[PDB]
Amino acid sequence: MIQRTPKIQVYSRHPAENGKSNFLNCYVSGFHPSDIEVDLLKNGERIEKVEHSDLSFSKDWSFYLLYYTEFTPTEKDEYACRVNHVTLSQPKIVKWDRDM
Amino acid sequence: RMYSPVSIA
Amino acid sequence: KTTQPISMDSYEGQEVNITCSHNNIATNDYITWYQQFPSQGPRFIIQGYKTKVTNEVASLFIPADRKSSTLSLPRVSLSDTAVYYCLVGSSFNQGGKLIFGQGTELSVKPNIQNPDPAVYQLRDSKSSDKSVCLFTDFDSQTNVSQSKDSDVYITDKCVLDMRSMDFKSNSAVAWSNDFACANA
Amino acid sequence: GVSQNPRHKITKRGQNVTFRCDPISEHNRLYWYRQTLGQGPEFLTYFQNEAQLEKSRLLSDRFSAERPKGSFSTLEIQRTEQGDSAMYLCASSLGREYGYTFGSGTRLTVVEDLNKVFPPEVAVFEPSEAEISHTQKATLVCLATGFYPDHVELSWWVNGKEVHSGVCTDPQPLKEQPALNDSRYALSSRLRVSATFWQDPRNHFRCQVQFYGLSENDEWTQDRAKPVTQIVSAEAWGRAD
Amino acid sequence: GSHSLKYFHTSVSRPGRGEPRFISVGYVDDTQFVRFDNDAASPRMVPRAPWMEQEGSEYWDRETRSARDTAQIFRVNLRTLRGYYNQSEAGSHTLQWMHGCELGPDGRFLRGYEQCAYDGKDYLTLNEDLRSWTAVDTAAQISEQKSNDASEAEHQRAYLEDTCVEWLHKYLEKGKETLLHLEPPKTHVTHHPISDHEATLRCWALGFYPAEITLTWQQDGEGHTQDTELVETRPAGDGTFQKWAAVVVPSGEEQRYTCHVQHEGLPEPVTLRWKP
Repeated sequence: MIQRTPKIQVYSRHPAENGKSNFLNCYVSGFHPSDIEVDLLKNGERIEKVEHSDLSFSKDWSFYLLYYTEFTPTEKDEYACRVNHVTLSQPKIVKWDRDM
Repeated sequence: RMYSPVSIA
Repeated sequence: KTTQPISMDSYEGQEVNITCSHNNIATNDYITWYQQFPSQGPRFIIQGYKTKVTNEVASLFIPADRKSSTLSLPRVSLSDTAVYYCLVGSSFNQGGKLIFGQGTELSVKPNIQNPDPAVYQLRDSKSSDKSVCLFTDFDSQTNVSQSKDSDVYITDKCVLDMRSMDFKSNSAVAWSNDFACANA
Repeated sequence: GVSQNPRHKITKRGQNVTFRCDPISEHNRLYWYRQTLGQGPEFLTYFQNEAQLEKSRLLSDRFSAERPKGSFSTLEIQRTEQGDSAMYLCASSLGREYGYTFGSGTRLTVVEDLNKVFPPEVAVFEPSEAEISHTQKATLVCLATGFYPDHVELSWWVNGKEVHSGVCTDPQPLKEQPALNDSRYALSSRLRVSATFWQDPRNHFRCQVQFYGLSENDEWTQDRAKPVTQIVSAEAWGRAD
Repeated sequence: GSHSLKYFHTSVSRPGRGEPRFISVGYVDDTQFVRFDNDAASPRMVPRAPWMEQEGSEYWDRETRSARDTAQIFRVNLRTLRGYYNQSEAGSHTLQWMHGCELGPDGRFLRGYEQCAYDGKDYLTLNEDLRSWTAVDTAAQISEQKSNDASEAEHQRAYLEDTCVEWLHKYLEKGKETLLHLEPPKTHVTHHPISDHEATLRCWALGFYPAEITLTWQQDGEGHTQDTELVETRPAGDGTFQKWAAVVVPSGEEQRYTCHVQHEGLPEPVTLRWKP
């Protein structure tokens, strides 16, 4: 059986201007099998109203979802994406970086 | 418009 | 839309070939064929688009134009006596809902080895008054006639098969409930 | 796979009926067709699980279909007419196309009144000793005298075991009075065997005619014997005459 | 110019937690437009684009039919294979099924394909001719021989070369406002100093459709040029995409680096350089 480890990309919809409504995307790709846990964090705490796209997949049979949520970025407010999958030894957090 | 299988594995 | 011959004869071994009509066959239509044995409901035998397909049961030829399509049975046995339907649709728009023709009644009369056409008479074992006539061992070409008056009853022909020994007899039965045991 | 009950039904024209169909276990599509004599099946309605999808235009609103549990299906014909008399076929498939299997059917006859329904009488007519010499063979005939309607199964029973070699029943039967719409029918069968087999005195030959007719359910206020379902039969031992 | 109508089905078994999970998604080009999920107690094909919102009731009925048919077949195909590969009913397994047609820039039929994958590996794959298969396995070979009859009769052929193409043309016309609007990238270069000796130059493309794009960094003169980190194209979440390309360059040398962007929505391809 194939277990491919996920590829995570955290980013915002639009260029992060402090104090303006934006959207926080987490994009897990390249993973197998389909069962995957993905929470979005504010200051290490879990965000509750987190939507996701419909499970699709790629040419190579790798799954991909987009976990998204409206957020208002601030100078001093940490954001990041937590992903666990049979293929990870522990929940892997990736910090948001407005320059990536 | 999607395709339903006319065969099974 | 699907028109074919209404009925068809054949001899046992004589390879059978029913052909069907559907000028207005859609670009996207499938020639599919069903075989209904007497008493049981119909069952699938073959499907084609354009390539010649072959199976245990039969073959199927489809000419270039696509207007026609010919079902082909080999070494046709008694077994193979059935109604044969020709369908043209796509499961895709239809749903798998089938549209059936009137079909084609196939009959498989036997190659009577040594014809001996007698007309024997049987006494009933319990009530030895009443008696029936048995016209038996005729040549499969023979044209068994319906009746004259009301009170003289004549059955169609009937092939019986003595599997151990071989011999397949044709036989019909006649009776009156004044009546001779000939002239039938 | 595709089973149907009852396999035969009679009803007084005006009464209702409710056949059933059990499709192959996984098949999610179930279809109802309707075959009159020497025709081909007309589609009535099909299902996907419990969902009754399409449903033929011409189909009268006396006819209704049900697949409550998405398994077994019942067809119900209210206030029946002559025309309704047909073989009601059921089919199943795994989605469109794959596994498209039919049932043997439910044969329905609808009658103007139950007094038209008659069981058959059956006699066995022993072999011509004219034949025994000429052919070394011996043709037993069996004769279901006169019955209504054509809901009978004729079986041959040599030494208490059913036999198929040497047998031939009529393709289907004839009308004692072919004018009279609802004539009682008569049916013949043969059973050819070797001379010496018939002449063996310890061989037993039984012609058996199962007749589907009426049940406890059917009320019956005419003098004569109530023409219910039964196996009226007829025997004949081996002799050397 | 290049257009595709693809469809992606995922069946996933759930040992002793109810019957197997099934999901369809359909894409025109890079825009998902439909979805089925049997985990509704009345499962239906639903729209996932605004231009599918005013469709007939028969359209959705006919697609819900196709869908629940596929869920039920694949519910089987999971038991079938579990058998072929002699695996217990404890192991949860995956069937994935993919079928679509591709048109070229010049509008003509490029290729179609129908593809089966069990536990993340190819199983039954339809070939170029749309008539034969390449089964990966002794077990698959069984399922090949069971699928040959249908594809002889050009079941897959006629769907891909004709039906798929016909409906691809329909959907493009239905939603042309968005599907055939070439929204080009908003492109800016950002500067991130690493040390006194270096800085990262990052070239952004933002809010473009379709998702096809080329970000290439170039440097004037003969000197060395460190690998680009090219992040993989990613959705904004509003149906537009994002990509960036980043170079580590020596400090001062920064004005010699120029970033090129090709995309249909751009008349001629653009060059940027970090503007201090």
